[PDB]
Amino acid sequence: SRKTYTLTDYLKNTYRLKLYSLRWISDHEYLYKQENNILVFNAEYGNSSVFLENSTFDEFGHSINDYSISPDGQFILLEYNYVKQWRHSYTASYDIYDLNKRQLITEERIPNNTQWVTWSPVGHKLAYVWNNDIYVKIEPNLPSYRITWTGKEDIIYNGITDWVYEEEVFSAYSALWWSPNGTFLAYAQFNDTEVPLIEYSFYSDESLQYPKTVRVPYPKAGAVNPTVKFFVVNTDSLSSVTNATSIQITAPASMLIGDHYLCDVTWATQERISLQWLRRIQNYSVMDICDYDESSGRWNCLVARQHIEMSTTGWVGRFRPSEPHFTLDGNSFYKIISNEEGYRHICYFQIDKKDCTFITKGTWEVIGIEALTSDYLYYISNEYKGMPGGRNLYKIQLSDYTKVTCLSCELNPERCQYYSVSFSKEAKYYQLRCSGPGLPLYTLHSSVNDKGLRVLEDNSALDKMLQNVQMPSKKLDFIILNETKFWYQMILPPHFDKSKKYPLLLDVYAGPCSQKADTVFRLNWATYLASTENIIVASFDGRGSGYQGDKIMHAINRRLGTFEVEDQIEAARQFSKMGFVDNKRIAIWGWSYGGYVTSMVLGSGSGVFKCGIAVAPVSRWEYYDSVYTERYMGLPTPEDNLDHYRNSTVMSRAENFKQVEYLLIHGTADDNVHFQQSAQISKALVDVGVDFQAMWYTDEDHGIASSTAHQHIYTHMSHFIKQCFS
Amino acid sequence: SRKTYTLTDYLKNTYRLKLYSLRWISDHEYLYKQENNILVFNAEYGNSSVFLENSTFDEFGHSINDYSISPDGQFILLEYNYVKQWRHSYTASYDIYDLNKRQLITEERIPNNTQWVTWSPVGHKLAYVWNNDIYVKIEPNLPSYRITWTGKEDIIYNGITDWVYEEEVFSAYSALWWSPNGTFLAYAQFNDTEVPLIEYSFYSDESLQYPKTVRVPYPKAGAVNPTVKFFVVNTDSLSSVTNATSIQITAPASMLIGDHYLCDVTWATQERISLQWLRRIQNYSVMDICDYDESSGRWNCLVARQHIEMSTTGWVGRFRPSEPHFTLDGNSFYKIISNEEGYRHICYFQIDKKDCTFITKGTWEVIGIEALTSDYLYYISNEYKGMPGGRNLYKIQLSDYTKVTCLSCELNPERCQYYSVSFSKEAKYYQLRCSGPGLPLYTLHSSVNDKGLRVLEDNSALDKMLQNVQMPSKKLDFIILNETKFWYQMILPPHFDKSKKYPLLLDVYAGPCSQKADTVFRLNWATYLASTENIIVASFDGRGSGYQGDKIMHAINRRLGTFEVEDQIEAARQFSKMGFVDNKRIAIWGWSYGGYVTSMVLGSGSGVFKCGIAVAPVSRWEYYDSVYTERYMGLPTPEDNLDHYRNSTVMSRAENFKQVEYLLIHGTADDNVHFQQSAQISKALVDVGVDFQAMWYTDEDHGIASSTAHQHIYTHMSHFIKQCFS
Ligand SMILES: CS(=O)(=O)c1cccc(-c2cc(N3CC[C@H](c4cc(F)c(F)cc4F)[C@@H](N)C3)ncn2)c1
Repeated sequence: SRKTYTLTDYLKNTYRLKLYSLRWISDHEYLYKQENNILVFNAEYGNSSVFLENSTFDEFGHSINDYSISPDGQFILLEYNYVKQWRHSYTASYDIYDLNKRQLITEERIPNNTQWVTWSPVGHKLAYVWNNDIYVKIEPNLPSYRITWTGKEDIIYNGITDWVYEEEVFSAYSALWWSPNGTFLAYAQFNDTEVPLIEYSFYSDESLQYPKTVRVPYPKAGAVNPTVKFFVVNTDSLSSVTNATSIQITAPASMLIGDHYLCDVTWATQERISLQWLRRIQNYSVMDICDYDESSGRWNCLVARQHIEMSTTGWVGRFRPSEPHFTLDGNSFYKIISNEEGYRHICYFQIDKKDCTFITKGTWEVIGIEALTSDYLYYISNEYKGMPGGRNLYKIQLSDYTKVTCLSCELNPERCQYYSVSFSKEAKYYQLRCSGPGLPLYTLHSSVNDKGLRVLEDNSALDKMLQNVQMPSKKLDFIILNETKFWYQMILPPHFDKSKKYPLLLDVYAGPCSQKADTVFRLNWATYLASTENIIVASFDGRGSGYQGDKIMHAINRRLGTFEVEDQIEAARQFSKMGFVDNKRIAIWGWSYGGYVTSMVLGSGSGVFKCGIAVAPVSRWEYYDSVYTERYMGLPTPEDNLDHYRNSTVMSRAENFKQVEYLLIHGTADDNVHFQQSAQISKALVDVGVDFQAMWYTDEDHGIASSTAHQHIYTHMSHFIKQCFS
Repeated sequence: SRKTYTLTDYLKNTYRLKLYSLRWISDHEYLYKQENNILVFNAEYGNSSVFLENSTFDEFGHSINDYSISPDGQFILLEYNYVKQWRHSYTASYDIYDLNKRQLITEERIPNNTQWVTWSPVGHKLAYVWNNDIYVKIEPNLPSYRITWTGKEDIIYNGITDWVYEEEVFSAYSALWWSPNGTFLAYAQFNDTEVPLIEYSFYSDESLQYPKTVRVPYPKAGAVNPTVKFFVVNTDSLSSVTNATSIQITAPASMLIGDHYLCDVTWATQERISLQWLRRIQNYSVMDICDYDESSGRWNCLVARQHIEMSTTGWVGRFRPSEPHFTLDGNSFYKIISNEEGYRHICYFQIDKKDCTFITKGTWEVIGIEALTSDYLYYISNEYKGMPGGRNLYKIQLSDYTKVTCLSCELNPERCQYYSVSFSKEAKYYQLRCSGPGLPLYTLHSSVNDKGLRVLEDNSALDKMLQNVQMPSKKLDFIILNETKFWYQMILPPHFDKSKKYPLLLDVYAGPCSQKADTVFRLNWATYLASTENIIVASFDGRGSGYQGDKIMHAINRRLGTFEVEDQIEAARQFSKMGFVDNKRIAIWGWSYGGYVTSMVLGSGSGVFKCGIAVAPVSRWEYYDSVYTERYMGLPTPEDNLDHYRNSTVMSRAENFKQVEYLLIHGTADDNVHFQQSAQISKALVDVGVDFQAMWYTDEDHGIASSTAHQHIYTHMSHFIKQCFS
């Protein structure tokens, strides 16, 4: 009949998904963006006077990438000149516009090439980082006070993360934290002095005669890590003549004995800062809780307020130890930690009592703690219907742990089983974001007794477009192995017919704590392959997968490249038994870690897979970075785990690629998984006389995300699959 | 019927071509190597007592890759620890073995990592370069005297060439020249101080954690060139206490006005050194003739001894100004230079008279002056049968220029049309090397009256094997354009049938002064394509091609990427009208410059070519080196030829690759045509949404010549072609 979801569609983005990106500026109001004008909305009723006219900056003289209003309500920060660096890092330019006097602030402006700017959480105080140094701006139109003086490009970082900390521990460039009322500014300092550099060519525009060598501090597994220091400064007692004292918090002694990280910093009260440290062996983590000493002017990290979080069967936390949530007085906190049963749940801690009390339990896990009031703790979890791929909002009554309510489960069960939530400032209102299996739906609620105020975005437009196009359907379900359920999804072509045999693509990640089998509604390349090309795209969450407890997640501890790949092969066989699957036509592909799994599967000699694609794969663990690799693999030394580092490379599997058709893709400017890794793969396959397909993407990093390269690659991959399959 | 010439054959070298590599040690004798033992032969009769036993060095303790006997006859130099650098450069270790006391000399030995070693042309004196400095060894058993003290790695070169001089001017690492009796050692010094570096990753064995950045001094078109100086030292008057005086020859004044090169040095007598220099605009070259002054102890380059060689229609000489050949007394010389008519012929010059006299003329060219006696000058030319693809040996009578004899033309016309020659020390005997169209044939002759002494290698073994296998035949011929003939060859399948339509591959180089249409017998990848796969591989020499005069060769002066690609397009079209050519199946491929012409041709939107392959192409001229690019293109400046530099890139033709199937291959460690060039091509084709195949070869340079990579690339290319063709 009518038209399908085509490749063009995915690349040219013809079927747009609507969102409702709001930002709460108080407990009663938010701003909704546009392409035109920031408007302000009243949560109770829905009325909305325009916040600031779209005309304000047509004759500003620059494209303005981003906006950011001070909490005072008195100023807008204006981001422009944005120059992307890593995943989160970038530089930019900045002007401050005073809402009151409808007037740009021109003197003492924030310098260009600024790495990071942040308001204080109450007033209009500014902290910005520039050339690796921290600067504070008490009033927007007044001068800046320098705070640190040791900023050195590529060497000493003040208030910002180095490459590895950005990627692997904080997930952010920022490494400064204001105190709740803005007296204190706490910051981290990282030292890359002795860290080796990864170096690679960047070619740029045709006009550049000589390729430039980019070089970045980057610790590969086992190499010299960056050192970290931590400080706090009073932003009220700085003068402009005395340079300014930063107070160092040190230790703790359980970390100073050897290599360590700082992995969490969370303010508690005006004068309590909580810090989490984690040993290089990411087995053992400590929480410190330090009060300010009015008297001495230094910070007391009182012994006996410290909290050990360890693991006997793996690493601490999902990717890092969880974040604590402090009650208003700051004398107790909730954080997610692993059960005695293996499951991640909420513990109630009293700041000077080591024995925490679990407030939630069960064979399911808590994803994140969303909000804390005086009577209710708010959280996302996968409890509903026993589906680890579902997400819902719950509240637990702080005075009776038996009384927990689902706030999202029932609003629309057929449409909505994957939720996320955004709360107003004292949590009197919340936006719920449903994201599947039906169309994304955005709605507004008031907390007083969880009354549904109104629908913010229903995507009815998209719904109207998508009824004249033959969409694929999705199936979530589980298969059993060794008395355990393992979840898996399948994207099914339209008019699916279980009496016909279909080609199957296995879409894999399989990295530690991953989940490819869930309820989110996704409009992507798989949608095209199923709808236009009649392929079954399938993903499977085997051992090492997350959100189902530690017996699963920790099965691959110290053993990457074993069960997770044994399980993906396992999945394939199982689907090929299902009757609707032509086993002469199973393929497999993955990006990143998924590339690694794919490669490792193709090299296994399973005989299951006719062909496969690996995009920007890891090829041996020693090439990837310290913080990530070590988390799961330990150190690549004889005394520790060198042996399995060695025994788990793609290269050693070279000879078995004779049995398969392989496509190896990689961007030359990958700062994350260096091209080196695909370079060693090809060298291996050349060395043992195996033919394969390749494609470098010049100057593209780990996302190969540019407009045209994104289109080129997907076009290229479609061609390879279609040929493997027709 | 029987077996064909298979791919495995070409790659595993199953049909071995026998050579006869001899080295003349005198006028009466030569050494023929083996895998066994160096024997000595007498040219007159052919008897041969073993020179030095094979067993002398089995218990040596190192693999011995090369040998070199002092002229004295008293020593052998033994090369080992060979470590390849660029095309000609390499390091090595060396031991000197005294023939007479049957004993290796072990004190004062030549240091390892030696960059170059050379005998004196008479005694047993040694000159060697180590750590960019020159050392002389009067006796092998005695200490070395240092000559230069300014050797700095990649900065100051003494007695050796930097990257660009090695590749583009000298075609050698060597930059010293002994005087004919060995009193004087002349040397060049190059200075790379302010030369930009090309930088790239080399990955090495899998064990290496971080990729190393190789970085080489490399002038791209328009960049800062290396400066050169010239010196001469007397090796009889060095003491061991006074450090040793090198006398510098400078100028000429017509060169010092700007950038220049040194491009030839040839000794004339014991006390005359001839030098050729060439302006950076390679339009205008000067020869200096400098005599040693007994009195002052310096060198007079007396003007009115200098000889200008220029070009009004292009560049000086083929790739460089030709080498002069001095008569015994040193008061006259012969060199090849371009006609009034445009053609390359021999001029007789009297060292202090400007007006040289042509001793040969005609619509053919002289290739190289082979030898000069008192009554005879010997040379190779393509005069026989008007065939620019033929080579033959001629002698011209010095006393009557009308009397010139062909010595090679007639020995076997059917089999032999491509000759080269090696002469004994006073030219009393010559070995002729016939190399096609029949099988390579090696014979010995005596000069006295050019009598054929005997056949040294007929390759009858190879002939016997090759009569069991369906080989392809080859056709040489010409087409006419613009009232000019232009030669072309075709490798034709066995059992060729003009009533059948075959797929055609066009094998292209087409670079300045190239010749792909010739008489040489080649056993390579085209042989397989024609034999096994029934493909016509054809090559064509259009404009810009050499050995046919300057009308042709200089047609692409200041205009690379024009006529040479228009002419390959033109040959294809003409071939496709020939009747036996399926024009739904014409392909094209090239390496280096040929990769560039290939890409340029595919981008042209000709509509002739279904598909193509480019190996390691140039992509825009500003990316390739100064000496070569500028020779043909001038300087990439607004005042000069920037406009056509820009107007002639592959990238700008990106859009047109939508119409073809493209395969782009490049080695990541190409020091010659930097990867950068293919990286910019792929970027352009991604930018405009054009699909193509690629393959990088990690750590392979311009030859992609290592055993495994060679095999992999040709296999990969046969797959692409087979597919484009069935
Ligand atoms: C006759 S001589 O005195 O020994 C003698 C003296 C000087 C030079 C040369 C000579 C050089 C070359 N080349 C071959 C073409 C090479 C080339 C061209 C190109 F377009 C590329 F992209 C890459 C590449 F390697 C060129 N770099 C050297 N060929 C022949 N002769 C020879």
